[PDB]
Amino acid sequence: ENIMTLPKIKHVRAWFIGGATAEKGAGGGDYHDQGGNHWIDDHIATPMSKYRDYEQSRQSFGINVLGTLIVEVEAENRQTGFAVSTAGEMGCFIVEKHLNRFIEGKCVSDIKLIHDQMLGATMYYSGSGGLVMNTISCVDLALWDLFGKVVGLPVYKLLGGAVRDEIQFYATGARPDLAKEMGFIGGKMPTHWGPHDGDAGIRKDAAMVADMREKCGPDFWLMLDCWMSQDVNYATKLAHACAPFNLKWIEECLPPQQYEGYRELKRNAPAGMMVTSGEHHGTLQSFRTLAETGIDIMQPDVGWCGGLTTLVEIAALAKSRGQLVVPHGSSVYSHHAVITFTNTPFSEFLMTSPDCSTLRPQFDPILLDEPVPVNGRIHKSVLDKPGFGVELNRDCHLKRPYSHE
Amino acid sequence: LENIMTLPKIKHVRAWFIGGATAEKGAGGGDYHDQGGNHWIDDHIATPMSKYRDYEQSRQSFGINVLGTLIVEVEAENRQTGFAVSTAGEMGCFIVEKHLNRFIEGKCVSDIKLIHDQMLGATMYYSGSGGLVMNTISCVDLALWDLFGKVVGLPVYKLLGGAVRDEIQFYATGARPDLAKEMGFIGGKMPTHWGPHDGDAGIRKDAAMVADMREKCGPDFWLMLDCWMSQDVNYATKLAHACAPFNLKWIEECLPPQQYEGYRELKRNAPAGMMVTSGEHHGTLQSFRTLAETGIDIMQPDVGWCGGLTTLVEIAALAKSRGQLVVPHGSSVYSHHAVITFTNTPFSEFLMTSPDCSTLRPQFDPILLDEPVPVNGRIHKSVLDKPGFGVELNRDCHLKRPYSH
Amino acid sequence: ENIMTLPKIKHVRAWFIGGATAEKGAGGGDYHDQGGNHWIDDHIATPMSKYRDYEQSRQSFGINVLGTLIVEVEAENRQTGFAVSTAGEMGCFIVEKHLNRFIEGKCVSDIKLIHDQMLGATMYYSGSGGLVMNTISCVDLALWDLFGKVVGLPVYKLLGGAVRDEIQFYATGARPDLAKEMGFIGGKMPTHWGPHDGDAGIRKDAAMVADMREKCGPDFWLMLDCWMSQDVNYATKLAHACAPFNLKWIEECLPPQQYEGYRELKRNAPAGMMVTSGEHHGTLQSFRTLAETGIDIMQPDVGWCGGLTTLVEIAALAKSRGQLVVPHGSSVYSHHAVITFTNTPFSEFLMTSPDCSTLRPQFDPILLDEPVPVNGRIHKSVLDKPGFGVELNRDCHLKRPYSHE
Amino acid sequence: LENIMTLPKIKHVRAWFIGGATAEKGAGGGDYHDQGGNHWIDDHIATPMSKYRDYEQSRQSFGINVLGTLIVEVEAENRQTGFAVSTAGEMGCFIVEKHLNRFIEGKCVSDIKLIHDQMLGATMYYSGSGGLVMNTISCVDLALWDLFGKVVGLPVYKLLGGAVRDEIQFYATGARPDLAKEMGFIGGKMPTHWGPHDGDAGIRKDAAMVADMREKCGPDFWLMLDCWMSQDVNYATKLAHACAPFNLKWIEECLPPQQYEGYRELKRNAPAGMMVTSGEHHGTLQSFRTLAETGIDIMQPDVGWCGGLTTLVEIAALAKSRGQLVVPHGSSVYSHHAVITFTNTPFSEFLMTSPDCSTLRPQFDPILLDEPVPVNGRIHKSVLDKPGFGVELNRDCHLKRPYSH
Ligand code: NA
Ligand code: NA
Ligand code: NA
Ligand code: NA
Repeated sequence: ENIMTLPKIKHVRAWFIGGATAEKGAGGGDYHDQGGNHWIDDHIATPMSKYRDYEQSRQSFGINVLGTLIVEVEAENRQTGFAVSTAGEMGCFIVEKHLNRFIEGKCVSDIKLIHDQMLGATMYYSGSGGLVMNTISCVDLALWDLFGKVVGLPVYKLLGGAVRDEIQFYATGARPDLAKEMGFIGGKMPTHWGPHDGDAGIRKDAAMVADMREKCGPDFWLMLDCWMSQDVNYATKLAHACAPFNLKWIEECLPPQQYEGYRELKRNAPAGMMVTSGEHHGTLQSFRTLAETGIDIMQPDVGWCGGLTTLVEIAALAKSRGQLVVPHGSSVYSHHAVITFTNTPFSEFLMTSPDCSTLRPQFDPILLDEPVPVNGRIHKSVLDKPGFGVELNRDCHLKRPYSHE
Repeated sequence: LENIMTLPKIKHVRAWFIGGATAEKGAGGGDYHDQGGNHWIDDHIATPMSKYRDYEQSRQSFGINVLGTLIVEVEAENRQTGFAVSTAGEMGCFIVEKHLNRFIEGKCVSDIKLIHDQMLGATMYYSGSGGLVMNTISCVDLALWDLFGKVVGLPVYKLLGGAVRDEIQFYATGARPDLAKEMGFIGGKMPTHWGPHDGDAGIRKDAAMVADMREKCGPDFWLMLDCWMSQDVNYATKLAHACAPFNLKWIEECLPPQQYEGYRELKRNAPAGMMVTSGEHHGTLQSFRTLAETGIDIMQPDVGWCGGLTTLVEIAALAKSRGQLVVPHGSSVYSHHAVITFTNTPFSEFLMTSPDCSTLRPQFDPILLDEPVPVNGRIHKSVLDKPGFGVELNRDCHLKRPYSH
Repeated sequence: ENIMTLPKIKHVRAWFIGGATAEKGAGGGDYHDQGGNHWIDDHIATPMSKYRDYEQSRQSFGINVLGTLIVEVEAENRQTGFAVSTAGEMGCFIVEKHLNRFIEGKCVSDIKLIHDQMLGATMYYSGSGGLVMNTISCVDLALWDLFGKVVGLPVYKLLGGAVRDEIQFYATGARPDLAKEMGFIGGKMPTHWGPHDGDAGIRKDAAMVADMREKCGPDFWLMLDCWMSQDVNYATKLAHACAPFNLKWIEECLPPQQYEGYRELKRNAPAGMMVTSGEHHGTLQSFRTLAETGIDIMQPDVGWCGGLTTLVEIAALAKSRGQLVVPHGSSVYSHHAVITFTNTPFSEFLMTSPDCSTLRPQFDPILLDEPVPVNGRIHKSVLDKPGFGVELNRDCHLKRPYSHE
Repeated sequence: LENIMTLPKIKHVRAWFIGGATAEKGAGGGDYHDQGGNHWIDDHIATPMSKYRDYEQSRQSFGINVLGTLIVEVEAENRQTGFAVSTAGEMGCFIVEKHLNRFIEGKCVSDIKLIHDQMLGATMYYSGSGGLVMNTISCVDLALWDLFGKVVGLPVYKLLGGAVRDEIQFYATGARPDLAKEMGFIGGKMPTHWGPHDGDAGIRKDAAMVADMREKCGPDFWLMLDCWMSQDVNYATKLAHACAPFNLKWIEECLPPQQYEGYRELKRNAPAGMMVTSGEHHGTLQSFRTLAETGIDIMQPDVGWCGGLTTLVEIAALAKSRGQLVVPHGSSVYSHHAVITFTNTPFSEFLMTSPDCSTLRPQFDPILLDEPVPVNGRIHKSVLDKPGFGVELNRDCHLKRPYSH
């Protein structure tokens, strides 16, 4: 009846790769930090694509300026845990100059305490989400990684265990037809035109969906991701133009503050067609507001909504409402969470392959031993390693802009 | 890097009872109301039955003690066991040994959430969403957390992401708040003795009773009323307003648990700043969503009644999403290892098992060996620093095994 | 002007047949306590069918563990009444160890008093429905049976008389086409696939409906029973996929706690198509909540919602709203009620025949002289016997696990 | 087993009146307001007409006594009769003898609900849902229950499922509550004498009048105000708040019965814990649904006005479903045999037919032979233990038969 003995945390450190102060196209934790000729930068509709200079490329307006934050927590026994997110150099500042004070000297089991202190202390400048929240998440995930690594358990077991033997995935990218051949259950395509394109824009994105429906058959799901680029009327028209092809859902039509627009969009959705959002929302209380709009599925990003600790709360909010939660695809950081969620029957795999024809690891190259779906699935046994089961690729050129103590 | 801890499968589940109608009455243990003569807990307490002359003086008389204590023990293949107790007794053993065993045996000790979902899904046709069948499910869920914490060598509070406070502070429930202040509790909750059929006299008596404790206890020590489902909206509103001058902090469970619409109206009519609370008899996370939506200030599930620790953690996230507190019905260690991790449970309940509320008789006395009690109305996290829920089963109690399999 | 003299109740006794502690497939009061090769166990969608081990058979997850409760009340003149429900051995415990105290020594006319005492006294563990409520119902029905048997009147006459000369039935089972040939007005089929089956599942259950529509013509009703197995989005899609075949209603799509989901499902239903539920709800106050969701028809089970005394209140709640009530089919216990309800224009007959080709009595074999519809109807004259007009088949092997006094 | 009681058919229905504009004024009986000179019931009572100088002092002056008493008697083929009385007189006999007879004659004595539905369906084009035609229907429905109880040899209260209390306690309605306390009543309800046209003086007078009775009656004896449809929301709110300091329990019928929206607002503006009640002039169960939905605390149908005992039992279930009380307008035995069976009617009304409220003159004096009166503000169930509604018709009264058929 002798309790396992636990170390205190000795050090936290932060590095970054890519972003505006290192090397363009570093990939890793910042999905959009890619090179030339990538589907993910191919005329994707956004709040800026209405501007001729920023229509063809999201990189051009700066989708890639942040790069990847890496947070590593070191216990007094020299065991480490870490995690990666989008924030880069500014995230380093926050961790090294502010948050380190709540982290260092706590018990490795003090995760929810540190998470609470981190939210309480940054509330005056975090704005609910975005950069600061991504940084908090990255710290939360490192803490879980360390705690599992010290205990010798996968995070999914610390959470109360898998509720299914494998995760099934849909794939996000320009090639649902190729994804069907790889064994995925569905494909989510980006929209390429926006409100300023009017009926032509609706015609083109609907024709894209109609084409893939013909290529993929009736049972493979199709979805559109709209990345905050629309307004209520354009989204309504687009959803109705795609209804004949059984589009499963239409995602992130509006900027995240537009809760009232989401409520109106869901009311106007075609019967049976779901409306989703959440990947840019942050904090449990924001997801309360989002859920009450009546959207079918919230899609938090673990690396952005506040971390694993927040994600688990969001899952319970959804469950309380008899609804699914389907987190954005965040490799192992989402895998260990969703395989324990009875109300996450499937998950997302984002194509980082430039032409969506191969299975590049999602956070390539920053994670060593990073799993990829095989036949559209990741077996729970693949996740049976301590923490989130990966190691940091120290061959990437990690920059340390700040230090402390 | 490291290979995981190897975890055993679950080999056996077994169920026993003590007390209740088919054994020795007054056993105590998991059923708080399985007590002897002259207990404050049976002293003319207002109930849905107290309108009847024959059932007015005693709750025991209408049968509040018929069920007794259910004990569930789960045994891993490596011979380690975990256990828990709740109110369900003999019928509880039937549900465990003849139904739920099929979902428990042969699973991993980490498959807690999986088993939980299977128990809810398989009993949905007979569970009524709360009460006896839910108590049984809850008791199994707690046994599983116990066993898992014991196999791992960690207190459940650490597997949940750790304490967010170094100790738990307690208010005390029973007839002597004046005395509880002397034992160091932060407040005291009294039962009501009169009901709607007692009219204005009932209100005057119970309010007088509170006026007296404010006087004896000073202005800062909390006073509350527990109404055990015994009122209607009008009577409850009259009471709350009659008690407002004494700064009564909350008024608890005025209505039967189905009366959601009535709680909404009661909350709307409550004196400014006085809380209306409920939840001890609710079960299932979805019932708690409907509860939370009535606008009541505090939900109060019993961990061993609401569905288990797995459900309690969900109810906590639901309340936290709404910016509200969650304050479980005092369930000894089963609550302690939870509430110590909840940012939104700033205090907890100790329910007086002492006949005259003068002593710190343990919450689940005599069934739990080494059961912590509030030391100066506080319980420090070090006390909780033992594997699982940190207690042992008292096998000197006369455990009966009505069923096997 | 000399009033009929009435006996007091002398004894109540409880037996069970079937369930986990007697013989598999006992049938009788537990509809699902059947053998192998039965339509009613044929890949029926449920909250558990998402689990590969519990997909093909409801028996496999334990739909049949309870078996049949029999409650017999004996008056001091030695006249008996009785009734049957689903609860078995645990129901015996409740009746023999708890409820007997409110029952024994009352007047045979004291039905609503005993019913109130039974609800008031079990409120702390009944959870609103399910097992405990089924047991209360069984006692309520026995009391009505005895009272009518003593007076020498059918229950339907004690209630204020028939409002129609016969009851017309739809049939529930896998063969609406066979039911049409037997003279029923409609057939309600179970769904076989659930949310985890996606578009394929919708395609298959809709094709089942389309096939029967072709076989049965336009005026014979078709309905689907979904037995708590869906979520809002899947139910919406299924209802719209069946609208072209004029599906009359879609029943029990959601678990009974999901009132808010019912409200959203009814809003999204195809024009003219009804959404129904209620067979797993218990207590008058639960049916208030259910009615206010806007569902078209509540479908209480007399043996489960609290008894005849509660059923009659539910009928009035429906009537107050200008709506029908259509109780689940519970043989004579529903017949004597619904033939007096102006707002129950038709009733349900459940096929206990394994292949739905013959008219086995619904509670076969526990009831002697149990009527069956002839040409889809039961003439009121068939019900013109005292109480509920049947006798207990004492040749079944009734077990008495408990006794008292 | 047993052959049923053989029941006769209904052979004749016959209708008589006394009192009212076409006979001897001041007859009393079923019409409570058919009284002589100097009655408290006609003493400057506030009404919708009292704003007019000519109709201010007397209700008799505007014609509250024009209708008189309707008597319906139903005769079975075995020569047994049952009867009831209500307010409708001569026009009432026209409706019975020239319309409703066709639904009554030739039915079974048990066909109560059937006849009831037929009477509502057939008069829907001229009934206005309350008032005169509803009174007539109600009187027939009561005659049928009477006749049935008499043929069977049971009090109606036993056919309804029996008493849920051994006696009925009563508050008294009239000008001398101080005196009613002395007769043992649990409270007293006073009429208002002034109306909106009297402004602040009106309020001061009626409030003063209540301040005086609190003083004379002590704090525990209930005080209430009846406003007989005579106010508007603003005047009613001013009154309630002027009476709050005297713990006035409820304020009754402030508004004409159509003003549902106004009752909703009045209830919203009422002092905390003070009830707002209504319903005496409502008719049809659907009107009561709309009433209940305004949020008023207590609905108060008159049994002989609201549609009959059949409707009253429905209104009771509606209130009970909402967790609320139902307290009929005192209708002597017609209410007593109902309310004694309603869990949600914990007290009843005795309306003073005594000119100066000093004596226990019977409610329907002189038309009912052996009419019970509260013995010490209570009426025991043994008093009710006679067949049907337990009274006889006073044929010494000068019964007129305006119509036959
Ligand atoms: Na997205
Ligand atoms: Na409580
Ligand atoms: Na059903
Ligand atoms: Na009145």
